[PDB]
Amino acid sequence: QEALENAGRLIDRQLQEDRMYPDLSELLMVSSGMDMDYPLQLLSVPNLPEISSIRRVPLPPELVEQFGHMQCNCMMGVFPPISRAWLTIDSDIFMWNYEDGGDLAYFDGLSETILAVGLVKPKAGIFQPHVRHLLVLATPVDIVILGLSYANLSGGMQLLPDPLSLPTDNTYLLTITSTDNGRIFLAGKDGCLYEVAYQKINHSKSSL
Amino acid sequence: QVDLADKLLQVASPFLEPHLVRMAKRYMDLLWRYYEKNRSFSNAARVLSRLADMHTEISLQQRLEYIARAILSAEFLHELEEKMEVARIQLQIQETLQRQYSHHSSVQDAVSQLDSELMDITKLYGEFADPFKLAECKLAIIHCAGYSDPILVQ
Amino acid sequence: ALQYFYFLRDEKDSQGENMFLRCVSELVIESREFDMILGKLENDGSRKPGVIDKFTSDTKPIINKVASVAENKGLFEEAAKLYDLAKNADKVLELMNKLLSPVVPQISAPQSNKERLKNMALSIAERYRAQGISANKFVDSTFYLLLDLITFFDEYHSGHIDRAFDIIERLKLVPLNQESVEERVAAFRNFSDEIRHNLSEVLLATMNILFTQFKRLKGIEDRDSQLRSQARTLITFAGMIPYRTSGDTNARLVQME
Amino acid sequence: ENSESLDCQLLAVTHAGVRLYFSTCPFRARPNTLTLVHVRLPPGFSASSTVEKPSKVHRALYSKGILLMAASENDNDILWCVNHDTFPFQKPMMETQMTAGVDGHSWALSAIDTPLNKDHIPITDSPVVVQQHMLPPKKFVLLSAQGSLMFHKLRPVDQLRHLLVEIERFFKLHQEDQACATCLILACSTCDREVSAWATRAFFRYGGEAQMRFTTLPVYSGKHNGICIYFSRIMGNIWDASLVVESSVPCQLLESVLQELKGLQEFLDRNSQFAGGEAQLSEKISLQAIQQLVRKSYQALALWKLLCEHQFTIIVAELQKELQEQLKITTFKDLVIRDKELTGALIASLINCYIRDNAAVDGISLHLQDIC
Repeated sequence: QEALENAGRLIDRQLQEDRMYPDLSELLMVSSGMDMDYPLQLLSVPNLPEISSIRRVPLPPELVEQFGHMQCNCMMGVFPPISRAWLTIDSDIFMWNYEDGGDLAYFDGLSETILAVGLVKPKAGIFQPHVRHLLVLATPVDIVILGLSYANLSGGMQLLPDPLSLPTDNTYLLTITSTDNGRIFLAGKDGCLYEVAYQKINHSKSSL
Repeated sequence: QVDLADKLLQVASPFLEPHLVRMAKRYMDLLWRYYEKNRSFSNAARVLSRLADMHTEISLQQRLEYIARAILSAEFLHELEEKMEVARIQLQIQETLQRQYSHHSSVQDAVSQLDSELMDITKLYGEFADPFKLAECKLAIIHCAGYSDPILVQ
Repeated sequence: ALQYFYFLRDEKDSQGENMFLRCVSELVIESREFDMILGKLENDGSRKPGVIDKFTSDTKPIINKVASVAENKGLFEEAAKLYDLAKNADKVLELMNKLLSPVVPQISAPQSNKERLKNMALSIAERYRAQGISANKFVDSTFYLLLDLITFFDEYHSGHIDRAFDIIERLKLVPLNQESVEERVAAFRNFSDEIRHNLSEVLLATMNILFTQFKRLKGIEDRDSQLRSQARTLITFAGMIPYRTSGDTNARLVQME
Repeated sequence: ENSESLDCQLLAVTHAGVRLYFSTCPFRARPNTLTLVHVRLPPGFSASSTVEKPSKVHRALYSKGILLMAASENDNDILWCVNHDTFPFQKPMMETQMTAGVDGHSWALSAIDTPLNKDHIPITDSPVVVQQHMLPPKKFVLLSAQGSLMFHKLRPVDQLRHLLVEIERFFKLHQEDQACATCLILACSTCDREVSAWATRAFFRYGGEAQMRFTTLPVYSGKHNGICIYFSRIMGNIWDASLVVESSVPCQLLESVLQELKGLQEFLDRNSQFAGGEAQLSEKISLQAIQQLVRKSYQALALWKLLCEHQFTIIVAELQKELQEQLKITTFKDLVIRDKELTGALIASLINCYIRDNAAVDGISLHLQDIC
């Protein structure tokens, strides 16, 4: 009867309804055929278009310039948490601010070609558990682990070597991934699987 | 075209005055230009009055700002003041319309009508006050009209 | 004097009592020794009693009387002081906003960091606002704005060009963004009288820091474009309200070089 | 994620562009062989389609089934995106697929922002509608050799906006209630053109003339549900959570909520006459109740805005007694639908003690007088 209690009840009921909403995927939904609202044309779905392209940012020429000479190998990617993009040409690696572009960081640490890079979470309990993210970089010879963080003063990017080197000469580490246990699994061009533990040692999961 | 129009105020040329006058009826910019142009109070006021009275859509808030400006520059006065009074009434009626819950948003048309122009007193009275039972407004309106009849007033 | 006047009561009876009261009232007035006679500074903890208060009673009515008189004379400070004792918190801030508001608009070279109307401003805010604040929200809001503008002053000059822009933008008075300069027009007339007056310096402070900071640099990411667009929006703003301003669009002088 | 679907572990995308879904069952130490739950085909139009052919590895699926397809034709590179229409998805399933602007090679896709998914359970996981307010705007990254492209998801508000001139289409898919809710948001929404706000206000208030009517039928009108839905969604995060731990929510957040509710409060206060003043009466009562609720939340938030200013923590520690257990497990809704006596005592302490400064203090005394 009281309006206040009444209103609360209405919202709660509605909230419950919102939560109950059907599961996204069900086989029954498109068992016969998929309903599709599919236009080949951009903005063909006028009102409905799910996505729009807000902006395009070119790679800064300053960044590109230090990518000009690359005999052996190129690769690039985006780090999702960082909101930064990375470029690898041979031995060197660049990280550049998505929002800025002027702001770029460069790794001079690596001596050799960089096979792969990856962003991973730190382990539950190591000396660097605190850091938000870790940057794993694998070259032919070694795997290096560094820490990424944001300066609170400048708001710049801080990279510190967490001197941890893992010899992985034979591996030719193709891929790296992690479980948010903090465990890192990587594969070389040596079959299916291997796992690294920082606490350097490599241990093959799939048995040697 | 250049939107150099502000510069126009500056131009001294004797040709300019007739230019503004002829063009006077995005002419509104010309007129915003014109009343501003007239250093003289009388001439300026006459224009803003016409500005308010004008048939192009201009919000009442502006219509009133014109009057507020025109009045400040104070038979022309006679027309201006009556105008201010009637305009004010519409503002009141307009305000009440928002509060009133008898109204439908889609019948926005009424507001458009209200902001759009000054209206006949009878029109305001018969059309708005009675149907929307705004007794207060009706009373105020009859004040301006100066309708004496005690029975009707009572 | 108070000690002697107090003896008057020694003759117990009305008449004499009023004579005593009148005498004290007369003493407060024209001696104008308010702090000594009436009291002083809250730091919460109500009044610190004046000599008369130690004797006590009719003290509130005398204060109103004195304070109103202060208003006639225009002895601001005394009025503020008196109203504090009166405990008319809202009144205090309002008088206060006026005092700080003017003295803000003017010409520069002032404001040591230690004593005056600004300092007075700081005292009251810290003082009242935390504690069960009886003042109107509106009144307090203008108060904070005036303080923010003042801190902007402290840092304006004494270097710290970059910091000044940041704070001015925070004020949310002046269009930093796009051509939203006009919205700044719409919200301008609305502005309270105290602020409406202050804007002149807000502009030109902006075009200054904006100028000096954007001194064309020597010999890389240099986004000169911003802190440039800001001047532009500001000028459109200034262009729109010059009539409703003192009459110094000599922003232009600083604007160019 | 199991959160999204308990059963479905993995989705495989073929070169053809076909999407395969597999279910599984884990145990503490043993996996189960995956089974093929379902398959989806590319829209050439329909099934035999070679539109997606060929599809590159670049292609990825965004949490809550949003598909970004990179296709390299044998003539050029094309990008497509499929987003399920969550709204009609409040039972049937439909996917909106459209071509995208990018024409260059697409190196890699990523989600700049957390996913919009509302719940951490398969139930209401996908309701975008519920977390449209709270969830940050979704932004997507497309990396090409030449540059980075940013794509933005379109919220239902935007959809309504496009529809502002015809909103039946929104009505049809989404439903009347949701249309009303979005209409309310657009009306209130700030930086909007007057035309948009007025039109949305008109729709909210009058619906479509001689078309869709806005009404209680011997249930409550869409208006009520729309307003309530709006209110519920904004508050949803905080509503159940405990108010005090220091305050559970940060000051910035408090200000945000206060500001938002303030806008709503003013809106309803202004157009209260229309809503208030038997199905009709029931509508009147319900709306009256909601409006009172919005104001009440405004008041609670206002007090908190006050508390944030200073020295709240010290008093709290000293003050709390036997009653304390009750206090600590007080939710925001508890304040929304108030527990008056404790707050009164606390507020009195705020004023009695020095903590409140100046104008604030005056305000509480006003508050105690008004509603205490």
